[PDB]
Amino acid sequence: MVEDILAPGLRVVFCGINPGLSSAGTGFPFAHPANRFWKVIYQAGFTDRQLKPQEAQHLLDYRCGVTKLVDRPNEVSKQELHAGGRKLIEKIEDYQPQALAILGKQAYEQGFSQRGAQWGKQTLTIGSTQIWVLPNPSGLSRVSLEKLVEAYRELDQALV
Amino acid sequence: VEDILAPGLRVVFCGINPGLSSAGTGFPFAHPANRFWKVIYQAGFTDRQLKPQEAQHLLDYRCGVTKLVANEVSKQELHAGGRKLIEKIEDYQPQALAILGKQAYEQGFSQRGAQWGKQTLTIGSTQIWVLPNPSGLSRVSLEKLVEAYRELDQALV
DNA sequence: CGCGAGTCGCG
DNA sequence: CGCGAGTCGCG
Repeated sequence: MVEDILAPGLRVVFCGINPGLSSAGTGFPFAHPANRFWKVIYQAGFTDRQLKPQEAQHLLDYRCGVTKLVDRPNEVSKQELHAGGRKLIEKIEDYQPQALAILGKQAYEQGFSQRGAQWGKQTLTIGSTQIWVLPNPSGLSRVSLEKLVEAYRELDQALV
Repeated sequence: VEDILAPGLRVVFCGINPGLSSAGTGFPFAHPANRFWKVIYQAGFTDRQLKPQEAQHLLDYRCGVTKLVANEVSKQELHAGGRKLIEKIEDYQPQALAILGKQAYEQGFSQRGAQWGKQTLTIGSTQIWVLPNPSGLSRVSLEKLVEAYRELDQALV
């Protein structure tokens, strides 16, 4: 499983769903060649160039962090979503960055026991950290690149 | 993920690179988003949609599974795989070999400008067919997939 | 990872 | 004018 990339004073902590898809089977988050995370954050303006999975630690230099809401074991059901939410919230309470972005609607709905959640900014918070639900970048996410960039861009803008 | 081969097979489905969880359980086409099982059922090679765990059962339908080869590949690697592959097909020499990928066949078999469908090249008596990969990452629509496999199934009568 | 694309750059 | 190119971007 991939290691967290967290610290204090972060502007955003990007939270992935499952601990992997090989976008973790290299030790680097979002390493599967078909994952648009890196491209999206560059284009959304969180970074100045498209980092490479190998350069994941460099995210800190942009005051960005990466984590996942599940940590052990294809499927991925409520069982593990709520449990992960718990460990997750603790981490966010620890480093409490400006915003947490969950890369998945239904995953946030589950992991955080919310329902009928809509894309974007949530009202719920973890201490002062804001909670944002953004569409996952995976190549298996039928979301178009444009909708993706537009969604992340908004978060980036909002944090000014 | 281990081969599922034997003699007298009608078709040996050849995947490309079981990297995207397809072999993440030891089973073939194991990722929940892969349409292999659904496509072969709907194309008529089997009578029900098998589950990855039931892969060995393919033999009961005179079908076999194999592959060409830490997330992507190399030209050397594909030609190399073609070689080991052809040997296997020469061994069990089934009725037809279906390569699940255009560019993969073009490479692994050093062909170029290949079009979908039946190829003229053969391995002994085995026919060679290039069909669109079923992965959930393959932008091919389910219908085009079913129609493509169906043709192979029909042709083998 | 596998797919489409062949219009575009060149002598 | 005809020819060759398929790597490149995308979900």
